[PDB]
Amino acid sequence: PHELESQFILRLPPEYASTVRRAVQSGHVNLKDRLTIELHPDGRHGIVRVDRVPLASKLVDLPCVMESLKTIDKKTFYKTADICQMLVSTEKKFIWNHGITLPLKNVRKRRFRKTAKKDVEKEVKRLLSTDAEAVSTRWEIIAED
Amino acid sequence: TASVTSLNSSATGRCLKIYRTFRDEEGKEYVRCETVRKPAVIDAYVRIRTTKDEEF
Repeated sequence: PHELESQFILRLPPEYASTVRRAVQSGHVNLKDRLTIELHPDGRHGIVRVDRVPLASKLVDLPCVMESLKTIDKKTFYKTADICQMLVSTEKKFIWNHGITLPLKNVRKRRFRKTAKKDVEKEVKRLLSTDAEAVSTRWEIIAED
Repeated sequence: TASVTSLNSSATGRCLKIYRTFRDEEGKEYVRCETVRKPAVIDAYVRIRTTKDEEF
């Protein structure tokens, strides 16, 4: 079978980004030994090791949706993957408010319509489970107390 | 955060409190009163009951 490739964006500190960029544009397999990216079983934490120097990483959710588009003639572009995550290196904390481009900054706060979001259904399912495992349930919409 | 209108705990300004009766190991009958102050949680559970009340 075929499994859709999973592309994400890696953000590095600027000096380490310059060393990684120089090693990528060089093209040797020396870069393969130098740059590493550990992923922890939290799923939202990691180490990226540049030249064997550990950096602390967080995998965050991006507010917009990006799409990688490949081309052979620079006139027709074929969509290859959807990017929604970034492993910035240096829950609410794992959500990034800004977008990658310069015009998109504070997009989630300002350029996004506040569609109501409810996560919340899981808590309701847990409440239903505590209900079904009980015997007698008493409920009242309340006031200030 | 960008200034936005802050909604009250629902139109009624009413929280939801649930009393649960359960039996502990050996012999016991403890009762647990749990209060939900979040409308997001309130709205879903009440809709589920009102629906299950029509199924009954």
